Parts: sequence; structure tokens; C-alpha cells
Amino acid sequence: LHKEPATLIKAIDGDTEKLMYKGQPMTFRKLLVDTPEFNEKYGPEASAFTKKMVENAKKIEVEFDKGQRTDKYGRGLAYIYADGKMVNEALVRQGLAKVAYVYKGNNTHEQLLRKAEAQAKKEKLNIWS
Ligand SMILES: Cc1cn([C@H]2C[C@H](OP(=O)(O)O)[C@@H](COP(=O)(O)O)O2)c(=O)[nH]c1=O
Ligand SMILES: [Ca+2]
Repeated sequence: LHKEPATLIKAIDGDTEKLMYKGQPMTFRKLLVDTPEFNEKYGPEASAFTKKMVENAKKIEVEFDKGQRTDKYGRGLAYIYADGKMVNEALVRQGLAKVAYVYKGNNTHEQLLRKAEAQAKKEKLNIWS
């Protein structure tokens, strides 16, 4: 897989940012994860964690997997990196998302995120508390 450039247009919630990619505005949805929505428990904390991570980053990058690159809503599907740190992975690691929506051929980082969730679950972090 390879990292490609984008710039933050706006942090939306745990699951999504609007990013500019190849010069065009797009909503991106994070592969392999599910954060609580805003009114659910840890929903606000997930959005704050993502917002801070992507807003403080000097460099935002997107990384597509082998399969579908846009979902049925036209959202880009990618792993998102903030100064080289994967945001998808860091949400799970922190107990602010679960590994979810693991589809065949779009799941290269499945095992890496499942390990992160195991540790968050072991530390009883947030969602796992
Ligand atoms: C993460 C992800 C979601 N989706 C679709 C499936 C779900 O459909 P439905 O809207 O029909 O449930 C929806 C979940 O996204 P959200 O968790 O952002 O709602 O997005 C994909 O098709 N591919 C993906 O990789
Ligand atoms: Ca969600």
C-alpha cells in the first residue's frame, strides 16, 4: 500500500474528516473501525481525539487498500495518517473505536488493529472500561 497526500478541510467526527485529495474535497471514512456516534457513550471523546490528532498534524496522508476506494455514499475509504501515525490504529489502541466492517480485499491492516484493540481491552481503556 502507499501513502498519498491530502490536507484537512474539516474534522467531522471519530469516523470521518473532510479532506482535500488530488485537489478535490471529499469525505473520508476510516477503514476497519467504528467509533461511537456523538450521542453514544465515548462518542464525544472519540471525535475530540480525532479532531486534535488531525488538526495538530503538519502532514495528513491517506492510504487506500486493495479493494473499493469509495463507499456507496461516495466517501473515500482509507487509512488516515497524522504525521505518519495511523489515526485508525490510534483510536482503537485508545479504546475509542472498535475493529469493524472488515471486508475481504480491504483489510490489509486488520491484524495490526486487532492487536491494538486487544491491548486497549486489556488496559480496560474507555469503551472497554
Ligand atoms: C467502513 C465502511 C463502511 N461502509 C458502509 C457500510 C455501512 O452501511 P449502512 O449505512 O447501510 O449501514 C456504513 C457504515 O458507516 P458509518 O459507520 O459511518 O455509518 O458504511 C462500507 O461500505 N465500507 C466500509 O469500509
Ligand atoms: Ca460510528
